[PDB]
Amino acid sequence: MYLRITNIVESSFFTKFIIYLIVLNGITMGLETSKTFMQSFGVYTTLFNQIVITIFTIEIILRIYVHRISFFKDPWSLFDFFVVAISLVPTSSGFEILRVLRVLRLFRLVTAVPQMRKIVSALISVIPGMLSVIALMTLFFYIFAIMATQLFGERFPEWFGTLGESFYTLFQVMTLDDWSNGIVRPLMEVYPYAYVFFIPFIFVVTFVMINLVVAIIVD
Amino acid sequence: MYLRITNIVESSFFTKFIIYLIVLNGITMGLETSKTFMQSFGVYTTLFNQIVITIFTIEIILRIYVHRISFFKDPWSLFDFFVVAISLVPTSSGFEILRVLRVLRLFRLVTAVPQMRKIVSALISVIPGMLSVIALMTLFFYIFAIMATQLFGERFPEWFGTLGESFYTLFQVMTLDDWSNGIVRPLMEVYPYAYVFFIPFIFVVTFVMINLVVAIIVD
Amino acid sequence: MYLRITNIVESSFFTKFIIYLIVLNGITMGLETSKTFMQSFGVYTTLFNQIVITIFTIEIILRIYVHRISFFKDPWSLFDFFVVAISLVPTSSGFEILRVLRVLRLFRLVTAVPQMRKIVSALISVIPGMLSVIALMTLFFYIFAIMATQLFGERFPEWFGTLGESFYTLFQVMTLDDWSNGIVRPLMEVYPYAYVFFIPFIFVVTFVMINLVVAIIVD
Amino acid sequence: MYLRITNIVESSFFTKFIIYLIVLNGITMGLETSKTFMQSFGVYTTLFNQIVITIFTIEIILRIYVHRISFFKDPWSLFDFFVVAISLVPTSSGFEILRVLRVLRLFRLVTAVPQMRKIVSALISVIPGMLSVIALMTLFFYIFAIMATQLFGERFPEWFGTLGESFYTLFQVMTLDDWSNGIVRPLMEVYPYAYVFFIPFIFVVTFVMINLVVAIIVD
Ligand SMILES: CCOC(=O)C1=C(COCCN(C)C)NC(C)=C(C(=O)OC)[C@H]1c1ccccc1Br
Ligand SMILES: CCOC(=O)C1=C(COCCN(C)C)NC(C)=C(C(=O)OC)[C@H]1c1ccccc1Br
Ligand SMILES: [Ca+2]
Ligand SMILES: [Ca+2]
Repeated sequence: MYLRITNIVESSFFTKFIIYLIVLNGITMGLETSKTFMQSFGVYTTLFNQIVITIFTIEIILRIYVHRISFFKDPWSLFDFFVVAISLVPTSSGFEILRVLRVLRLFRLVTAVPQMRKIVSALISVIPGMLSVIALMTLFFYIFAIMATQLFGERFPEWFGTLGESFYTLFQVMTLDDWSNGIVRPLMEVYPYAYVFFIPFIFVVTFVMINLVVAIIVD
Repeated sequence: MYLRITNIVESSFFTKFIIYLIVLNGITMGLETSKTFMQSFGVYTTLFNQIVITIFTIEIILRIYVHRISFFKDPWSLFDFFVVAISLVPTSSGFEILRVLRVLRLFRLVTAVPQMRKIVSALISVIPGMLSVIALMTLFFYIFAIMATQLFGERFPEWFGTLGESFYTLFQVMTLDDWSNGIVRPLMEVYPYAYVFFIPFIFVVTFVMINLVVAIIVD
Repeated sequence: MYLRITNIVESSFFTKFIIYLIVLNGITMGLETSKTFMQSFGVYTTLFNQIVITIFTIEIILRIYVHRISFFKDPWSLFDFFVVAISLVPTSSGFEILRVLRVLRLFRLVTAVPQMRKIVSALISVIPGMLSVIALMTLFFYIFAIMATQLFGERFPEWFGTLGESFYTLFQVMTLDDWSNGIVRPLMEVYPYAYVFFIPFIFVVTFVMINLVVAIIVD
Repeated sequence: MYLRITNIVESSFFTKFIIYLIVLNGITMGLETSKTFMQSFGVYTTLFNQIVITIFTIEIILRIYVHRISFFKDPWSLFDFFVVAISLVPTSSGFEILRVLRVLRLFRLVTAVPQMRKIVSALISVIPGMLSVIALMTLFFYIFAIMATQLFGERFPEWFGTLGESFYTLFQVMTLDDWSNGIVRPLMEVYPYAYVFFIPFIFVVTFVMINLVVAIIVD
C-alpha cells in the first residue's frame, strides 16, 4: 500500500453502485428524448447528469491509481476512459455531435457487467477468422466501385458520380434493397446492358458471404 | 364421482369431439369473413360460436376438477384457459378488440394434438440460450434509438421524432426494409454524413444476427 | 405383348434419342417466344413440336408394356406420364391457358437424366421431416388472415379485404417485401397500433424459418 | 540466355516487387475516378499506367520461357495474362468498355498473393459441388421464363415482353426485390391469378437455395 482503498473498487458493492448509476443516467437520457420532460424537469436532470459525470470521472481516476500503467491495456477501461472523457467536453459547445456522443456511455452497462462483456467478447472473437474474406471483399468493392464510377457516373451522378457514391450504392445493391426497380432498371434505360455488370456482381458478393457463414459454422 | 368424471375427460371421443368442433369453428370463423354469407346465414354462425364456446367452456370446467392444481401447472392448459377465457367476454363489452382476439382459440388445434405440442416445445426450447444475445441487442437498440431521435427527429419527425419511432424505424432498417432508397438516402440530403450512423448500425445488427444462429447451430 | 418391343426401350438409342430431343424441344421452345421468329418460321416449329410429343407419347406406351404394373408406381415415369398427357392437350382453342402448361415438358430433362433425379429426390427427401412445421404455419397464417381481414379490410380492402387477400399480404410481409413503408406505415396512419400485429408476426414467422433450417441441419 | 534466365525471375525480391506495383496502380486508379485529380496529374498517371503494363508485360514474358507449357496450365497466370492483355489495347480505340476493363488488373493482387489465392481457390472448389444444382436452377428459370413471356408480355412488355426480360424479372423476384407491390400486384390488376405462378415460384427457388447451403454446411 500503495492501496488504501484498493480493496474497494475491487469490492462487489462499489461497482454495482456504478452499474446502478449507469442504468439511472441511461434512464435519464431516455426521458431527455421527451420535449415535455425537458420543459418540466430538465433542471433535475442536468445536474443529475453532472453528478453521474463527476462520480464517473472520479471512479476512473481511482481505477488508474490502483492499476498504474496496467489499466491501459484493458480495452474495456480504455473504452471507459474515452467514453467518459467524451461525456466531458461541454454540451452546448462547438459541435453538437459531441452532444450525442455522450450517450455512448450507456454502453458502460456492457463494460461493468461481465455477462455483456462476455457476449461482446464472443462476437468480436469470430472477427479474426473472417479478415481474409473481409480482405477479398473490400478489394472487390474497391475494384467494382471504380468500374461503376467510370461506366455510370456522368449520366447517373446521384448514384455513381464519385467513388464513395459507388461504394454506398453497391453496398445497397449488395444489401439487395430495391436493386432492380430502384437502380438497375433505370440504369438500363440508358445503358441496356448494365445487368451484365450488376447481375454478376450480385452473384459474387452473395456467393462468398454465404460460404463465409458456412466456414464460421463448420467447427 | 371423482373417478367417474376422470374417466369421462380422458376418453378418446371427448378429445376428438372438442377437436372436431375446433376444426368446425375455425371453418365458421373463416366463413364469418364473407359479408354476403353473414347476411344470409350470419345468425347460424353467431350462435354456433357460442354453442361451441360453451361446450369448450364445459371442457375447461371438467378438466380443472380432475386435475385441481395439476391443471394450473401445465403451461399449455393455462393458455387454453386464458384463450377460452378471453373468448368469454362480450362483443358489446369494452371495445371490438376481443372480438378479433377470440380467433386465438384456434391455437387449441395445436394445444390438443400431441404431435404439434412437441414441435412447439422443441421450438420454444431454442429460446432460453438467446436471452443473452437478446438482451445485448435490446440495449444497443435503446442507445441507438436515442441518438437517432436527437439527431433526426426535428427534420424527420415521422421516422425519428420519438424514441418509439426511432425504434420502429430501426427495426425496419434492421430488417433491411426499403432501408436505402427509402430512408438513408433521404436523411443524407439534409444530414450528408448520416451514412456514418446507419452503415455501421447495419453491420452490428447483421453480424450479431449471424452469430445468434451460429451459436444456435453450434450449441 | 412383352417380348418384341422390350428390346427397343431399355436400349441406349431409345433413352439417348428421347433425351437429346428434350434438349432439342427446349432449344425450340426458346424461339417460339420471339414473335419475330414466329412470323418467319412458326410453321416449322409448331410441327417440330408436334413430332416430339408424338415421339414422347408412343415412348410412354411401350415403357408401359415393358414395365407393366411397375410403371404407374414409379414417380419419374409417372411425372413424364403426367407431363406428356398434358402435352397431349388440344392445339386448337378449347381455351388458352393449358397451352402454356406444355413447357413443363422440359422437365423431362429432369426425369431422364440420373444426376438431376438424385438432386431432386435428395431435395424432396428433406420435405417429410419438415411437414409438422408447415402445418403449424398454415394454422398460424390462417389464424392471422382471419384476424387481419377483420382488423384492416374496412379501410384497406386491397391488402386485407378478403381472407385470401390478407393471406397474400401476409405471405409478402413474411418474405419481408416492402413490408414497412409499403404496408404497415400506412396502416399505422389510421390504426397506430398495427405494429402490434406485424412486428410480432414477423418475429414469429422468422423464428420458425430459422428453426426450420436447423431441423434440416441435424437431419 | 534462352534457358538460364529463370534465376533472375522467381526470386523473393521479384514476386513481392510486382505486388508493390499493383498497390500503387490500385491507388493511382482510384485517383482516375476523380475528375478534379485528372486535371493536375492525368498525364503523370497516364504515363504511369503503361509503364506498369509494360513491366507486367515484361514480367509475363520472362515467366513463360521459364515455365513454358506449364505457364498456360497455371490458372492464376492465365488470368495474369489476359488481364494484362486487356490492358494492352490502345488508349483511344473504338470500344471504351475495354478502357474500363483495365482496372480488372487490380485483381492480380488475388493471383499473386497465396493467402488471397487461398480464399479464392477455396471458394471456387465449392462450385463443382453445386453444378448439378445450378444446371437445375437454370433449367427451372428457363422454363418459367418461357411461361412468363407467353403469359404476361403482351400487356406487360417492359417486364415480360421477351425471354431475357422475363429472366431478369424472374431473377428479380427470386432476390425477392420489390416483388409484390413492385411486380406481382400490378400484374394482378390485369391477371388476377398471377400469384399462382409467383408464390409457388418463390417457394421453389427459396427451397433449392436453402437446401443447397445445408449440403455445403454438412460437407
Ligand atoms: C421504448 C419501447 O419501444 C417503443 O417505444 C415502441 C413500442 C412499445 O411496445 C413494444 C412492443 N414490443 C414487444 C415489440 N411499440 C413498438 C413495437 C415499437 C417498435 O419499434 O418495435 C420494435 C415502438 C413504436 C412503433 C411505431 C409507432 C410508434 C411506436 Br411508440
Ligand atoms: C436467406 C437469408 O436469410 C437469413 O436469415 C440470413 C441472414 C440475414 O438474416 C437477418 C435479417 N437480414 C435480412 C439482415 N444473413 C445471411 C448472409 C445469411 C445467408 O447465408 O444467406 C445469404 C442468412 C443466415 C444468417 C445466420 C445464419 C445462417 C444463415 Br443461412
Ligand atoms: Ca423496396
Ligand atoms: Ca423490401
